[PDB]
Amino acid sequence: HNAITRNTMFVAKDKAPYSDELEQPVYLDPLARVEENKKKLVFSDKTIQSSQSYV
Amino acid sequence: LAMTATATDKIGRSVPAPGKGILTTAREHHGNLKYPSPLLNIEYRKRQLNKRLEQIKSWEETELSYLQEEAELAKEEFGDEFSMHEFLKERTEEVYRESKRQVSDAKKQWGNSFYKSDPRIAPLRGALAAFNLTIDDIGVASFHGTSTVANDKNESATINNMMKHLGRSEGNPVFGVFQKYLTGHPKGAAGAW
Amino acid sequence: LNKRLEQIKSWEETELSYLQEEAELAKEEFGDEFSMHEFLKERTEEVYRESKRQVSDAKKQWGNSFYKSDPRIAPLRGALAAFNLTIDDIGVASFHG
Amino acid sequence: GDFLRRVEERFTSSAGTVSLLQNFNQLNEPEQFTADFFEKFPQAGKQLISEEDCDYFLMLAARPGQKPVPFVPVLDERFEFFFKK
Repeated sequence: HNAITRNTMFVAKDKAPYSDELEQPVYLDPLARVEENKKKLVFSDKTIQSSQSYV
Repeated sequence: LAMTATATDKIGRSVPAPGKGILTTAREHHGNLKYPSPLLNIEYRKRQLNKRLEQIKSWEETELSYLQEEAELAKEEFGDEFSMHEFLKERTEEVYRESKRQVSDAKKQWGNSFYKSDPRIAPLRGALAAFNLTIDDIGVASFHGTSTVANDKNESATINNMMKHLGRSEGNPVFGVFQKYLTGHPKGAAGAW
Repeated sequence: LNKRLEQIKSWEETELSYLQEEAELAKEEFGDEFSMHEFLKERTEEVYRESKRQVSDAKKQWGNSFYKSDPRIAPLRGALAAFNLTIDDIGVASFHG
Repeated sequence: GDFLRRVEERFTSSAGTVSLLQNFNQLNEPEQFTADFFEKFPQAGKQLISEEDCDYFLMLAARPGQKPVPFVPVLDERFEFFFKK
């Protein structure tokens, strides 16, 4: 309903979930996945090669 | 052909500009190396595979024993005529296939594709490890090598960063061969040459 | 399928029993320090995955893709028969038309 | 009442039905009226507020000549006008 009235259905992404410092450490991790902050879904540093994602 | 892959890079506004999405053929989890993984060892999977196949040939010789009583239990009450000789011929060979698919599924679980649910094994670590090969045995990398400023450092940084992550010995480079000097870039036909 | 999964949960509970003697057999002789508590934590959950892939391979052998080596089952007979469906249940065919 | 005039208008279809709310003086005892109203619309109690009926609600709360509304519905450009006022 919000999109059909305000012409904003296609929200073109300008940023990837990873940063340029974190595009490659995500690629080498089969388990590192996106957390949410500031109502945006981006990657972080503490989710990469974590000791808590293999239990 | 042990491995094959394709990969899409990252959000951008430049289509001819390359990226590094294929660096995730070497993705694996290194958060805890205190325990070596049991499943990379070739003799671990062999004794897991042997105890499975003897569980299968026991499954096969047991189900032929069930097939004898099953003739008078479910086939003599199916027709007024007794044709019970071909019924054993149809189902002894039907056990032989459904025992044979279990042999091929047991070997694919322990020799071919044992790494497909393990995050601690890369796709490219575990493709080679089916053949008891290490990462130190990829010797050549035929680069895409298309003579541009952007490609030959992106292709070089991708092979460097996947061989860094998989544990090459320091001082074992792969030899880059660069065929497009000779054949040119046949844009669609490139990967076949 | 039931006689296979009880053969798997027997395989799982047996291999945890092998994991107890395997600590002093192959891990105490690996380092001068004794960190043997995390070694069981690494490999009890590693048994849990390699038991879980055997459950998914047993179900795919007997529910999902049981027809893939049988010539007496069509690809379209055996795709529907995974869901206990007959050929009489394809109701519509959207033709290319 | 002028909000409930949108709720009958939203959840009825192609009909021209007479209203359950003929006169605003029916709202002088609402708790027995609102229940009898929302048994005619069981689907209103499960569908969320539409966005067309959401900015309508904000247009009712800031209408001229009204008593200012006893709550704040949005954090927007108009917050102090909703707040201190």
